[PDB]
Amino acid sequence: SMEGILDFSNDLDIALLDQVVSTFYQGSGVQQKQAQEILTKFQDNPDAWQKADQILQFSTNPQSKFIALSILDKLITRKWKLLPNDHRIGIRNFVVGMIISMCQDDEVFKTQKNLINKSDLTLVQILKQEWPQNWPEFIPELIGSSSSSVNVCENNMIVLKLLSEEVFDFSAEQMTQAKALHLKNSMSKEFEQIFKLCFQVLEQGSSSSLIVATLESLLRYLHWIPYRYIYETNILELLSTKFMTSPDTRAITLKCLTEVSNLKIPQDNDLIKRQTVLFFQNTLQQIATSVMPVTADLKATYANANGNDQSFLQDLAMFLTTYLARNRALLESDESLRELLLNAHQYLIQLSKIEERELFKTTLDYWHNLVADLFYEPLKKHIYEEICSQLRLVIIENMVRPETIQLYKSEREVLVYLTHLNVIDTEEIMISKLARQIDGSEWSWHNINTLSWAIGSISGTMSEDTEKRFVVTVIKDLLGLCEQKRGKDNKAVVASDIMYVVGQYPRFLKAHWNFLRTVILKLFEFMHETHEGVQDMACDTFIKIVQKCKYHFVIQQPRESEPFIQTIIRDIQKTTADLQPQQVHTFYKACGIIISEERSVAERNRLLSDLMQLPNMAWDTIVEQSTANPTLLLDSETVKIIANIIKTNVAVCTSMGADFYPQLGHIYYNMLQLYRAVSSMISAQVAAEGLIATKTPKVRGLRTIKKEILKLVETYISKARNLDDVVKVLVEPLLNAVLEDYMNNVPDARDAEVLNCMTTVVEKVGHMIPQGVILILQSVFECTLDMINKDFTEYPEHRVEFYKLLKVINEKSFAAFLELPPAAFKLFVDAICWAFKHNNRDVEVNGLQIALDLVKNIERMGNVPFANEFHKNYFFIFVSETFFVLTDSDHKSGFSKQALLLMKLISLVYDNKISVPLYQEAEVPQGTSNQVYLSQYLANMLSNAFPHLTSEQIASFLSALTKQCKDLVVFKGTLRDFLVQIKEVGGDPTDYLFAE
Amino acid sequence: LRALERLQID
Amino acid sequence: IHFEPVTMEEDEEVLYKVRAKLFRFDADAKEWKERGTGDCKFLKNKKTNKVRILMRRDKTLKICANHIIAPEYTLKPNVGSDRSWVYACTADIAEGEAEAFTFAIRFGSKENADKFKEEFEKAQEINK
Amino acid sequence: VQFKLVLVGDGGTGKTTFVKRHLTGEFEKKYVATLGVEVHPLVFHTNRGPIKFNVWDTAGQEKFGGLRDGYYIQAQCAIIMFDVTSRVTYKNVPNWHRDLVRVCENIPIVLCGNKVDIKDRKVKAKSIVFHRKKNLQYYDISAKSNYNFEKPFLWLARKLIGDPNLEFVAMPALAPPEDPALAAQYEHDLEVAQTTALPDEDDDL
Ligand SMILES: Nc1nc2c(ncn2[C@@H]2O[C@H](COP(=O)(O)OP(=O)(O)NP(=O)(O)O)[C@@H](O)[C@H]2O)c(=O)[nH]1
Ligand SMILES: [Mg+2]
Repeated sequence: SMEGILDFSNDLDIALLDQVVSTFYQGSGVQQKQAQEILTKFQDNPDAWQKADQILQFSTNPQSKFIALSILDKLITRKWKLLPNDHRIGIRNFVVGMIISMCQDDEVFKTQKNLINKSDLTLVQILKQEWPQNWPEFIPELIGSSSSSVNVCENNMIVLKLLSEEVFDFSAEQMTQAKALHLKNSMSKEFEQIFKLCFQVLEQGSSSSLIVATLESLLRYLHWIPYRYIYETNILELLSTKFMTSPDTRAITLKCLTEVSNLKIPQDNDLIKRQTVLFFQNTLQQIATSVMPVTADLKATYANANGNDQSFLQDLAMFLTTYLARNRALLESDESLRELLLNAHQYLIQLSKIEERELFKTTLDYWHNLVADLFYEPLKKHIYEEICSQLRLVIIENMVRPETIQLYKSEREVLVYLTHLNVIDTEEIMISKLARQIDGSEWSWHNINTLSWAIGSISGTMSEDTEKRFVVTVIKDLLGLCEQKRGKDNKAVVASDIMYVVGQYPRFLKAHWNFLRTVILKLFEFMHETHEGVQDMACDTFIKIVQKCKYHFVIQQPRESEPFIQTIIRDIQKTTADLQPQQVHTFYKACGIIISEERSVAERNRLLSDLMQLPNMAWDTIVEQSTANPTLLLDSETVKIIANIIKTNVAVCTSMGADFYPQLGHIYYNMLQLYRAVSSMISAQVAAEGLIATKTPKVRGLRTIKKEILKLVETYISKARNLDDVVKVLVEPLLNAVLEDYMNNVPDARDAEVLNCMTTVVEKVGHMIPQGVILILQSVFECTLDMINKDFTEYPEHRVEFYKLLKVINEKSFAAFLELPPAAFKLFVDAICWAFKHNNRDVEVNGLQIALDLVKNIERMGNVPFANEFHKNYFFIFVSETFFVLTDSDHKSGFSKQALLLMKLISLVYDNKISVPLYQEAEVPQGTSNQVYLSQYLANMLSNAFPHLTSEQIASFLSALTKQCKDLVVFKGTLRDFLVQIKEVGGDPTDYLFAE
Repeated sequence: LRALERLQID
Repeated sequence: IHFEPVTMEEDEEVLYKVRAKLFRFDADAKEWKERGTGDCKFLKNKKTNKVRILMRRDKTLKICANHIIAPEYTLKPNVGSDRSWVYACTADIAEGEAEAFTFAIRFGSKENADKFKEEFEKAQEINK
Repeated sequence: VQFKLVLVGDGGTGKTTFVKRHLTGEFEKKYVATLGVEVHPLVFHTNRGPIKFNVWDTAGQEKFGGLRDGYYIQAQCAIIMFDVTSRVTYKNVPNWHRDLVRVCENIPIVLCGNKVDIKDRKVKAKSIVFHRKKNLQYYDISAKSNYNFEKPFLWLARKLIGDPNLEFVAMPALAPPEDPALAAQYEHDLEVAQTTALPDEDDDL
């Protein structure tokens, strides 16, 4: 029944409209849904705009008049210039009239602000089309009609605000470069008249609604107007006094003054300097007397959230930080300005205590600006001693967990600066906070952690003798604090914090060996503590200390008979007996860091052998009984044992890289045999159970083995220094073990890690194995492409790794693509373009890079038959496929790299780098230049793809584009101009001369 | 800080 | 001188508590759908000794499972998991009217999953 | 006691998946573009009583935009969504905000960067500053991991009710209730359920 408005042969029944609209806005459930589909189909009728005047006149429903204006908006912005000039004048007239009649009925003006704002914006769309060339009197007549009515003057302020926004704030994406400049110039020409009106209203007006809308528009003007309108009038005085007193105007005025603090200002006129000081002085004065004194508890006020207090305190933070970052030097040398300077910073101290993460980040960035300046600028830091002293306490008390990573690093930076500025104050604050943990007055899990992080963050700022006294005092107090408590939970927290601080002071650990030893031995004791988190803490602290202090584990210390690494390896089974496998691997990885500090080859390899003794024996056993009867590999326990052995090798190899080679050779050949046996079992299970077998624990366990073997090989090869051995010992067994298995498994059983592993092989040694790269392509290219070329969705990992592999092959061993049969080289081209069309950034970016790199490979071949055949076969495929993703609105994330590729393609022809004609002997006169043919191909291509463009538009665009194919920034502007023009009818072809 | 050796969680 | 100065499960007992993720089977899409992640609690009513499963989502605390551990129910493994149980439920009231579901519940480890089957079968007897 | 919430942002940012998580607890992996708008009531239990959100989940893809800014009429709160793995979605935040506050001049608004569960994050924390001058609340969220997934509604509940101490609380859990002609019917549905593997078997839960 509701579907009747969709019949346009009959008149539009307004009453049926208002019922559909109401059922959508106030209705619910199925009725609401139905009305929605109707309203969308109605609004999307390309004729609905004709019935807009009916609705605006004879509807009583503001939602329906709003939809009417949306239908008009679509028409003005997309099809305006196609209309008979009659309709254009008509539409304009009954939008102007509808607005006047709404402003005159004080009742409608009061209650229909949403419909009035929509009408204003619709008017502003017309201005973007018609003004000032076809409407030169708009501004004068607007200024004239303002004095005849407060409601009309107020609404004119809203029209100008939206106009300023559309011209200066939001034009970059929505208009051509030429059209934007024209409107900016036009507004600039008549601004003197607009400012006059705006300043009179402000100085005389008493209607707060009129005032607020004038200040709202002023906020927009300050983005672009010249400073003289601000500094050569009284308006700073008004903003910083009169309008800071009223809470109505206060929020908008403050945002205006924030922008004023950013105006382009000559930094050498003394009077302007005094004006910048003065309006800051006034503003702080109004806040102290009308809002709150500098002593007020802003933390409590923000938490109470009365009225707009939270927004106001945010805006004050933004004002103070913006102004002071730019102008605080103005206040630092005059003694009469010292109180103002420090009161402004004291407000910031109070703002910095508010519990509000994002606001804290805003003030924290300012503090960084300040303490960095006090660290370098002569004679400044004494000014701020008392501000900085308070800041130390604020930052220490609001320290966040390290490893919210970004906020901790910012807090650490500010606190390190503040420690350099006064070490003594920092040390005293931290010890004092520590006593109130011991004396229980501020003791809490949160509070003791916060303080340990703060103590840990300043490592490196004290002298080593002060640090030594400081660290000692901190640990001593902490130890006593742990004893003081009972119950695992409490004692767990303090003991962790103790280890955190220790881990942060490696300079101290390096100089106190006996202490370092005791630390480590305690971490070991904690690797048997089953309390939740202790063991993870012990292991993370152990490796963290090792990364920093490794040299002290590898030399023989005085009073020790052996390097301590040997003592760790001897007891490693005991030490790790109660750890979970992840934690064991971290432990072995930490040991590998130490072992790589030993530069004597024989001793390094012996340490390596001893460290791997347990996994190597479990390995030998398993290889012995695994080969006996391949039944075991069905034993989930043996599969878990195998994967954990491999993971241990990955961990140690991650630490040792090139040094890991001897251990790799101990397992390499049997590990690849194991890869094959596991492969057969996976295949055998998928045959006996179907594809669902890949989801079962047993098969997932077997695939884990294969994946960790590939990760191990990848990890070693990406770090190897001896590439002769990589090529002549590692690569051939590896390719024989993995390539055929991948090609001949069903898609759901192929591991994408095989692709990632091959990408690394090509990366590091691709140049040395051209036959191996060919073998790789043969085995993975076509069968992987067929997995991923049916949709953009399936096999997401294979997709990504596929194009990482093609990318590296195209860089390092481009010969492999030359050897492809012509049929398969054509699939390679198809595959590149396929990548263009992904929204998945991982895929899309590599697809554009491969295309770019391929063109360069082809270019470097010179005038030879393969290059000539490539341009004949694929040049225009690349030009048109690139143009497609450039213009279809669904690949905006790749604009830049689409542009680059397009610019390279076009430049080849305008530099005569293509030796054969790109056309058929037939289709063009003999002797035609590729330049001429390219311009014809593109004109025809765009004419059929964008039939609503004129021949002249297309020709001016292509002339500009080809002319600018050496200037990427300009080329890109011309492309963006084109993307605007295809969205509408009637685009000015002269826009494309903007660069010229 | 040889009192570290007696650090216990209990 | 005297100065004048200025849920609905409280009647139950928690037998078992474990963290888990709960799925419901959409047969019309042959697709498992998540229903909630949180603490799964076996709650014993003191005034009847009947044991139910009550499970709430983290943060929002909305109920994603509320039903008796009926003695007829049977915990079945799922093909792709060694740490989950599948079983049909004829009357769950997490989202209004008692409704029937094929549930799946997964845990952090096979250990927690087996122990859950332990407690789940213990509770089944309690309900008789 | 219900409030209209409009949810806007670029296509693919996770708006519909985020709402769905709150409605049913499910995580939908497929991207099925919203067409125009979908309206869903969402109720939360607080210590001040239940609060009902009427969520207007709008479409971010332009060719599916439907009524566009007409969906915002009489909204009382809003969420702007972007994708921290896609810079373009954050570059478009000011455009959605513009189109929103022209219709809705003073409403609480939350800015959410979705998909922080993905390792290769492209919109870095320090680059996200648009909310400051616009007085928007900001949250990193993940509809996949549920990181901060409740924060946008908790903050809005507090603003809309005017109680900064409003908390979510546990809905009361009634006692749950207690034929052979369907034993073979549930056996069919159970055999299928067992042989359909559970998703995301590598997640901690
Ligand atoms: N990794 C990850 N993926 C997510 C997350 N949230 C949503 N997605 C996924 O992103 C894609 C888009 O989800 P969707 O809800 O449809 O986004 P949308 O904003 O509603 N799009 P539209 O505006 O067209 O309706 C889906 O594939 C979804 O699974 C997230 O938090 N993390
Ligand atoms: Mg959607």
